[PDB]
Amino acid sequence: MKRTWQPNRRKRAKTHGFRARMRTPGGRKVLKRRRQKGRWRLTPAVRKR
Amino acid sequence: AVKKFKPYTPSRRFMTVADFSEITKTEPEKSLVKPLKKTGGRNNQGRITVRFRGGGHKRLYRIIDFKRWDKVGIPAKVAAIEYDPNRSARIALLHYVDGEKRYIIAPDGLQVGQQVVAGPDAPIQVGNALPLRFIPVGTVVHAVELEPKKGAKLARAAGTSAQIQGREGDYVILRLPSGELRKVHGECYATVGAVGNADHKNIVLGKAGRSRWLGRRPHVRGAAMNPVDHPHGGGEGRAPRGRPPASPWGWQTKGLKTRKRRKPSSRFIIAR
Amino acid sequence: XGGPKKKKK
RNA sequence: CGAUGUCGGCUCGUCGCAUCCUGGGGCUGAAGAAGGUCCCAAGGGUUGGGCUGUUCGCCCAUUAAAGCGGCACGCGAGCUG
RNA sequence: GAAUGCCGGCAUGAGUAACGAUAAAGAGGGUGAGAAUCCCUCUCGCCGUAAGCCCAAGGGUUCCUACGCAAUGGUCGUCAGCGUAGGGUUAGGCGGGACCUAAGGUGAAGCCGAAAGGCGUAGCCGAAGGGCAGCCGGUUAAUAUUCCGGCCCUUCCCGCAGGUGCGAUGGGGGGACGCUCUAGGCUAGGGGGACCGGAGCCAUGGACGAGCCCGGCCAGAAGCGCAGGGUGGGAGGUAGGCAAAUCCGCCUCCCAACAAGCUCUGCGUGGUGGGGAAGCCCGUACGGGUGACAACCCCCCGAAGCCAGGGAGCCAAGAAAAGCCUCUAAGCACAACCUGCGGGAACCCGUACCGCAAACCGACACAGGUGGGCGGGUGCAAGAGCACUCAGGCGCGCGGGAGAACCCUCGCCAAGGAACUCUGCAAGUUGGCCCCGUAACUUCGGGAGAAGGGGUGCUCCCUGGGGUGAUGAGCCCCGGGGAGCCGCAGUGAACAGGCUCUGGCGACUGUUUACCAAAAACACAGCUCUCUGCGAACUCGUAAGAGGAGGUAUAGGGAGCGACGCUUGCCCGGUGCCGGAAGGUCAAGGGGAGGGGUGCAAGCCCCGAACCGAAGCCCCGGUGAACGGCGGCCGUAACUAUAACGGUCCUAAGGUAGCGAAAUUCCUUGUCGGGUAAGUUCCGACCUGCACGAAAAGCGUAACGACCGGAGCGCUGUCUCGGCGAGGGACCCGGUGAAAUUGAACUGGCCGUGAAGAUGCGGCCUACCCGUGGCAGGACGAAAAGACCCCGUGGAGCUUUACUGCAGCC
RNA sequence: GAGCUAGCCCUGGCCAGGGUGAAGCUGGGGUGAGACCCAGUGGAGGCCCGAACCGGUGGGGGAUGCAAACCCCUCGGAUGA
RNA sequence: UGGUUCGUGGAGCCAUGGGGGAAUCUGGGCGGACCACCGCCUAAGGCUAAGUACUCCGGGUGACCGAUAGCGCACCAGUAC
RNA sequence: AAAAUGUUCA
RNA sequence: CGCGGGGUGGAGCAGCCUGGUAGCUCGUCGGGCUCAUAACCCGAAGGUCGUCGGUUCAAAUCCGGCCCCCGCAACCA
RNA sequence: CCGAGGGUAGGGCCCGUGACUGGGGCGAAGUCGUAACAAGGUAGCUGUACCGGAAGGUGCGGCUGGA
Ligand SMILES: NC[C@@H]1O[C@H](O[C@H]2[C@@H](O)[C@H](O[C@@H]3[C@@H](O)[C@H](N)C[C@H](N)[C@H]3O[C@H]3O[C@H](CO)[C@@H](O)[C@H](O)[C@H]3N)O[C@@H]2CO)[C@H](N)[C@@H](O)[C@@H]1O
Ligand SMILES: [Mg+2]
Ligand SMILES: [Mg+2]
Ligand SMILES: [Mg+2]
Ligand SMILES: [Mg+2]
Ligand SMILES: [Mg+2]
Ligand SMILES: [Mg+2]
Ligand SMILES: [Mg+2]
Ligand SMILES: [Mg+2]
Ligand SMILES: [Mg+2]
Ligand SMILES: [Mg+2]
Ligand SMILES: [Mg+2]
Ligand SMILES: [Mg+2]
Ligand SMILES: [Mg+2]
Ligand SMILES: [Mg+2]
Ligand SMILES: [Mg+2]
Ligand SMILES: [Mg+2]
Ligand SMILES: [Mg+2]
Ligand SMILES: [Mg+2]
Ligand SMILES: [Mg+2]
Ligand SMILES: [Mg+2]
Ligand SMILES: [Mg+2]
Ligand SMILES: [Mg+2]
Ligand SMILES: [Mg+2]
Ligand SMILES: [Mg+2]
Ligand SMILES: [Mg+2]
Ligand SMILES: [Mg+2]
Ligand SMILES: [Mg+2]
Ligand SMILES: [Mg+2]
Ligand SMILES: [Mg+2]
Ligand SMILES: [Mg+2]
Ligand SMILES: [Mg+2]
Ligand SMILES: [Mg+2]
Ligand SMILES: [Mg+2]
Ligand SMILES: [Mg+2]
Ligand SMILES: [Mg+2]
Ligand SMILES: [Mg+2]
Ligand SMILES: [Mg+2]
Ligand SMILES: [Mg+2]
Ligand SMILES: [Mg+2]
Ligand SMILES: [Mg+2]
Ligand SMILES: [Mg+2]
Ligand SMILES: [Mg+2]
Ligand SMILES: [Mg+2]
Ligand SMILES: [Mg+2]
Ligand SMILES: [Mg+2]
Ligand SMILES: [Mg+2]
Ligand SMILES: [Mg+2]
Ligand SMILES: [Mg+2]
Ligand SMILES: [Mg+2]
Ligand SMILES: [Mg+2]
Ligand SMILES: [Mg+2]
Ligand SMILES: [Mg+2]
Ligand SMILES: [Mg+2]
Ligand SMILES: [Mg+2]
Ligand SMILES: [Mg+2]
Ligand SMILES: [Mg+2]
Ligand SMILES: [Mg+2]
Ligand SMILES: [Mg+2]
Ligand SMILES: [Mg+2]
Ligand SMILES: [Mg+2]
Ligand SMILES: [Mg+2]
Ligand SMILES: [Mg+2]
Ligand SMILES: [Mg+2]
Ligand SMILES: [Mg+2]
Ligand SMILES: [Mg+2]
Ligand SMILES: [Mg+2]
Ligand SMILES: [Mg+2]
Ligand SMILES: [Mg+2]
Ligand SMILES: [Mg+2]
Ligand SMILES: [Mg+2]
Ligand SMILES: [Mg+2]
Ligand SMILES: [Mg+2]
Ligand SMILES: [Mg+2]
Ligand SMILES: [Mg+2]
Ligand SMILES: [Mg+2]
Ligand SMILES: [Mg+2]
Ligand SMILES: [Mg+2]
Ligand SMILES: [Mg+2]
Ligand SMILES: [Mg+2]
Ligand SMILES: [Mg+2]
Ligand SMILES: [Mg+2]
Ligand SMILES: [Mg+2]
Ligand SMILES: [Mg+2]
Ligand SMILES: [Mg+2]
Ligand SMILES: [Mg+2]
Ligand SMILES: [Mg+2]
Ligand SMILES: [Mg+2]
Ligand SMILES: [Mg+2]
Ligand SMILES: [Mg+2]
Ligand SMILES: [Mg+2]
Ligand SMILES: [Mg+2]
Ligand SMILES: [Mg+2]
Ligand SMILES: [Mg+2]
Ligand SMILES: [Mg+2]
Ligand SMILES: [Mg+2]
Ligand SMILES: [Mg+2]
Ligand SMILES: [Mg+2]
Ligand SMILES: [Mg+2]
Ligand SMILES: [Mg+2]
Ligand SMILES: [Mg+2]
Ligand SMILES: [Mg+2]
Ligand SMILES: [Mg+2]
Ligand SMILES: [Mg+2]
Ligand SMILES: [Mg+2]
Ligand SMILES: [Mg+2]
Ligand SMILES: [Mg+2]
Ligand SMILES: [Mg+2]
Ligand SMILES: [Mg+2]
Ligand SMILES: [Mg+2]
Ligand SMILES: [Mg+2]
Ligand SMILES: [Mg+2]
Ligand SMILES: [Mg+2]
Ligand SMILES: [Mg+2]
Ligand SMILES: [Mg+2]
Ligand SMILES: [Mg+2]
Ligand SMILES: [Mg+2]
Ligand SMILES: [Mg+2]
Ligand SMILES: [Mg+2]
Ligand SMILES: [Mg+2]
Ligand SMILES: [Mg+2]
Ligand SMILES: [Mg+2]
Ligand SMILES: [Mg+2]
Ligand SMILES: [Mg+2]
Ligand SMILES: [Mg+2]
Ligand SMILES: [Mg+2]
Ligand SMILES: [Mg+2]
Ligand SMILES: [Mg+2]
Ligand SMILES: [Mg+2]
Ligand SMILES: [Mg+2]
Ligand SMILES: [Mg+2]
Repeated sequence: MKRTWQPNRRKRAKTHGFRARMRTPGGRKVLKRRRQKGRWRLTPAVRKR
Repeated sequence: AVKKFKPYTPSRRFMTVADFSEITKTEPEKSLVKPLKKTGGRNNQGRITVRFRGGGHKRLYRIIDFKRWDKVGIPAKVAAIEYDPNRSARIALLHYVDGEKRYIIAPDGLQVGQQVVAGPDAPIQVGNALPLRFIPVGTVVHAVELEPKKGAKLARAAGTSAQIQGREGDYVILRLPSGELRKVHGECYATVGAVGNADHKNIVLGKAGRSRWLGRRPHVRGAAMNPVDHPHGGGEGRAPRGRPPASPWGWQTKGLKTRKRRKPSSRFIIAR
Repeated sequence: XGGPKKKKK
């Protein structure tokens, strides 16, 4: 059947990107938490040009 | 007149379509004056706030003239009468000698080629606009302003009118389509005649689809729902209500008057 | 799995 | 009750006798034939349909007879539902 | 030593199930330490509106190549999509960006919000939509509309040459649009060819023949030619297009009304450029050479594609912005703009490869999912259907034997045809087209494919229409008539309704419980009630704000009923809602009679009665397509029987029409009648309606239905009642190799006993040790800390005249 | 967190081939004029058959499956909600 | 209404949203309703080290762990997944 | 303003 | 089985809970009006209060057990 | 070839019959009420509509077969 993962580079970027997270206090805290944690990747890596 | 069909299909046996014979050879509209992009959307910034809206034909807005006092004294020739997707009435395309082209909402009896004009001057004829005062008591009228210089707001639906009843210092009394008795300021413009396309009420949609074409989504009964959804939801195999009939939001829907009492508008109203 | 089936039979 | 799947049908059976038939017998208000009743006897047999989820039962056509129960109201790690 | 404990390790079932589509393999020769599995050749099978090509998304080195097999591959593995290394992605013209705007996002001004923040015209951002200039070949092992060859374009910038008042983010025009059906002419694509060109080929009985086989194009500026799209030209007046316009718009006179003329596309032709089969010869993992000086022509079918902004009809009435044309304003007219010609300048990112899949989404080389374009030929009426087959791509990454049960999938059957069964479930019958021929009923459309039938191949003869051709040959479409041939059989294979009668419910097409319910549930047009005068009611938000609606009583919100036909009765006492400037009650507040505490006192400070005090409640009316409700007991007619008729109690009033053993009927298989040999079902009736009933609508209704019930005909393996056969498994051999479960085991029957159902206790009986194929009675078998039930002063969802609050409203 | 799913918005795409034959046109007929009736044309429809496509009716298989919803036969719609 | 031990309590004081609304030393707040007396203070403007809290970081010590422990990580770990 | 009825055959 | 409501003149109903008093309508009977019947008018009769018990000074009335009658309930399996 | 006829399928007309149902006719002295004929005690009749145990009542218009 159709599963739940339907990859889209634009969606992933607009949805979970560094700039989206930065836009709101909710998201800014996510970066803070991930930084303090020592996460190698703050936001998902969306590729291609 | 109303177009009628033979039952060559079920739902074609009741279906019924407007007569478009008053639609003069001018079916597609007029750029310049209108159209605008019209912005379909069944809801506010976010959430739906009027249920069951959506779908249905794309539209172009015809930006019509609801304040006729710009062109006081300037007459215009009625050039055409065309279909307007965004109202029950039809619209008149008129050419002002000025050059300017406006649409007026098209009254019953309006003929193409006719002369029409607005102002204190203005022969009392079908199509003309006047401040309410100079209009003879008892004449039927439409596109009436509520307060002066604020635009036509009463009687624009197809086949509607108001009748002038009498006067009272600065106000003339109106009898509105609903039957209400209203004091409306003398200085309010209103155009003589009834609205026309009066056979609009006689049309039978005929099937579900037609409803959808006009963007009317299926309306579901409270009875059909559940207690979470509606006061009428549940219980077992059908149910008669079990309380005084209500809206989904709990207010009673048979009888409960809802106009606020202390409206300052009150001292200008005399009926139902 | 996670069910979600209701106890039928 | 940290689970013994609960009706009926199909399937496969087997067991008890307080026997429906067939075998043998006493009494009969047993002439004969055919019955009635009780004793002995289970080796074997005990149909096919209409109705109903039905068990049961009522019917149709037969038959030597159309037996009654137990086996987790036998049998769902066999089937049906 | 235990916690269905936690982490780890190793057992058990077990060499057991399985090895992922039943599209299929056989052989020869290589290579190698080692080949069913890798390379090659031959033979066979499968896909071919794909299982073949080209994109988009996504994936991110999987691409090519060299060297390799520990692991990954469900077996092998010399192979690989795997390992190591190296190589590979070339753009002014393709796409995206130095262009545009849509939803929406953001957002200066501004508005709002305890803070975080929320809204918000302008502007900006935002794209398979608008705009925009490359076509055809050739090369690499791997890239090419990118490199190369030919042919052809686009911008800027600087020049000369000449034209003109040039000139804005501003005005106007254009861009610019729906659905259905469509005309004319073309192209793509395809068929045929006695004509042109080709290596070859006479097999096995016959054929040297207009024989077989293969192929007969592509691109192409200017100029033509042919289709077709756009568009009136003047002169005056002008108050509108938010400044100004010569522009546009609106008037008024001329000439056109035509595509005549201007332009704009498409297609042919075109200077020239390129391609160029079968077969044979070679060495590939494949490509090359020759066939060639290759030929490169004539008909026919023909689009859903092009000319495109074509035409017609219809209602539901069908984006914007920029490029582009034009008008002018500030400025400036030694600027500037336009035309032509030259030289110069032309960036950034993407380009490999998979791409209906072993490279994407599903933990997997997963029988699933995944958007657009091309998708050839023949025949079957057509077609993207179906059968085979081009090109192209595959035989699905375990095999070899055997020929048991049993299972799956499939074929056939004597005689009977539903006796099977909850039910004809399943399976069969029927089946395409052409032509006869069709009932009740009906809203006049339908019911209709009703039903029931006949025709269907091939040969020859005669003959009627077109179409393309000139009025003809041919080539291509429809027909008609008549003789005849063969077979069991002519839509000879494949794709292709079983039918009818009669009830229930719902009008109908539709929608619904992704993952057990597709229905009589929801929806639906339509009917009615009610709210709402517009800063509408209603809804979301604290607010601002927004929807409603750029709508205005023929409108919008809420409720019920649910096409249509005939209809929808009585009760306003209770509850709700509506209407009542009276009266009763009523909170803060006003008012202070009067009383209290302190003070030597003026004073300061407490209470506090009359009375004045809203809504709400009470009270008075209204209102049922508002919440709802709509009786009991006796008596009576000249056979009995029954009761039109009477009495009486009670109610706010005492269910009318229509229907009725019903989706409602308990007693019940009510009682009659029908169908049947027989009928708890079914249909028609009676009415004693436990416990129908009129918008939670009543009774009907043509048509409609993957809905539910009854019956019949046809037809059958459903059954009597089974049998035989096919293949995929099962079984044997080689290879790889799990699982849930498991206190330990050396694990028999009976009759008992025991916590009441014993392999394990007692008595007796039986039984050498160990497997394999099977069957499921048992181990109270496995799997899930029973869903039922009860318990816990456990938890949630829902309800209301439970309590207490809050929003909202008054 | 709406890359699954529900709805709505903006912008694109898709729906082989067959049937049936409404209005309306044109001619004829009829009438004082009509209504209306016959053809012929026309091509309407939540119209019909049926691929793609969207579904999920019934049965069988599957049940440590190919698959945490699959497969086979059959079936609903397929110019419209 | 909040704060204080103070839950309206005899409820002060200290803050405050609403209404009314003074005074400048003979002026004003407080000592738990209120009044008197006796006393303490001088509101409606602001700044002010130290003593106190903490441990990302550096150092010392340990009747602290010794690779299922000790931080999640002694090992290229907030990694692989 | 109100007032019902009169068995069969002659 | 369980529950709670009721038996009162000939008929249909009050009367009970706060014990001492049985009443209403119709019917029946006698009398009138009418030619006659009904209607109508004036008079009158008629109730072991289902029974068995006792509670009391006194029971239709209050309390127990049966007897019929009416209605409600019988759920989860 | 046609063809008597037989078979299969589907319609039309007529006859008979059927639980039950509808009204009707008739049958000396059963029931309920008083509609009509006198002004029938509401003038009657009437077409139609609604309603009622029954005659009938009433709404609307009409008639003289009444004043
Ligand atoms: N035959 C006349 C028609 O039928 C009905 O008439 C029938 C009945 O109404 C009528 O019944 C009458 C009754 O009216 C009158 N008041 C009393 C009388 N005894 C009855 O009589 C009836 O029943 C008796 C039995 O008892 C029979 O013997 C007698 O023949 C019969 N007529 O008897 C008639 C039968 O013959 C209509 N009422 C009448 O208008 C109509 O025209
Ligand atoms: Mg525009
Ligand atoms: Mg919102
Ligand atoms: Mg937002
Ligand atoms: Mg609805
Ligand atoms: Mg529901
Ligand atoms: Mg609710
Ligand atoms: Mg119910
Ligand atoms: Mg309810
Ligand atoms: Mg238990
Ligand atoms: Mg257990
Ligand atoms: Mg015996
Ligand atoms: Mg004997
Ligand atoms: Mg039968
Ligand atoms: Mg049966
Ligand atoms: Mg039993
Ligand atoms: Mg037995
Ligand atoms: Mg038992
Ligand atoms: Mg049992
Ligand atoms: Mg089972
Ligand atoms: Mg078991
Ligand atoms: Mg069941
Ligand atoms: Mg222990
Ligand atoms: Mg376990
Ligand atoms: Mg373990
Ligand atoms: Mg085993
Ligand atoms: Mg085995
Ligand atoms: Mg095996
Ligand atoms: Mg395989
Ligand atoms: Mg080797
Ligand atoms: Mg094939
Ligand atoms: Mg790699
Ligand atoms: Mg490779
Ligand atoms: Mg291997
Ligand atoms: Mg594998
Ligand atoms: Mg190699
Ligand atoms: Mg590699
Ligand atoms: Mg481009
Ligand atoms: Mg740059
Ligand atoms: Mg932009
Ligand atoms: Mg915008
Ligand atoms: Mg914003
Ligand atoms: Mg941009
Ligand atoms: Mg574009
Ligand atoms: Mg200029
Ligand atoms: Mg513009
Ligand atoms: Mg030869
Ligand atoms: Mg060319
Ligand atoms: Mg101007
Ligand atoms: Mg060549
Ligand atoms: Mg057009
Ligand atoms: Mg712009
Ligand atoms: Mg411009
Ligand atoms: Mg490339
Ligand atoms: Mg490529
Ligand atoms: Mg390639
Ligand atoms: Mg594709
Ligand atoms: Mg594979
Ligand atoms: Mg796959
Ligand atoms: Mg697809
Ligand atoms: Mg094709
Ligand atoms: Mg065909
Ligand atoms: Mg096919
Ligand atoms: Mg047979
Ligand atoms: Mg046979
Ligand atoms: Mg038969
Ligand atoms: Mg049977
Ligand atoms: Mg049977
Ligand atoms: Mg049946
Ligand atoms: Mg079937
Ligand atoms: Mg049926
Ligand atoms: Mg039916
Ligand atoms: Mg339906
Ligand atoms: Mg349907
Ligand atoms: Mg479901
Ligand atoms: Mg289903
Ligand atoms: Mg369905
Ligand atoms: Mg608004
Ligand atoms: Mg709006
Ligand atoms: Mg409404
Ligand atoms: Mg309903
Ligand atoms: Mg309904
Ligand atoms: Mg209904
Ligand atoms: Mg009332
Ligand atoms: Mg009421
Ligand atoms: Mg009321
Ligand atoms: Mg009120
Ligand atoms: Mg009041
Ligand atoms: Mg009603
Ligand atoms: Mg009945
Ligand atoms: Mg019932
Ligand atoms: Mg019967
Ligand atoms: Mg019978
Ligand atoms: Mg009902
Ligand atoms: Mg109702
Ligand atoms: Mg069989
Ligand atoms: Mg086999
Ligand atoms: Mg093996
Ligand atoms: Mg042993
Ligand atoms: Mg035992
Ligand atoms: Mg022992
Ligand atoms: Mg023992
Ligand atoms: Mg067993
Ligand atoms: Mg168990
Ligand atoms: Mg438990
Ligand atoms: Mg408790
Ligand atoms: Mg708790
Ligand atoms: Mg026609
Ligand atoms: Mg059509
Ligand atoms: Mg359709
Ligand atoms: Mg179809
Ligand atoms: Mg669905
Ligand atoms: Mg406090
Ligand atoms: Mg104070
Ligand atoms: Mg103090
Ligand atoms: Mg003190
Ligand atoms: Mg102090
Ligand atoms: Mg230690
Ligand atoms: Mg260690
Ligand atoms: Mg550790
Ligand atoms: Mg750790
Ligand atoms: Mg009488
Ligand atoms: Mg008489
Ligand atoms: Mg006589
Ligand atoms: Mg239960
Ligand atoms: Mg008959
Ligand atoms: Mg009379
Ligand atoms: Mg009279
Ligand atoms: Mg009368
Ligand atoms: Mg009358
Ligand atoms: Mg009446």
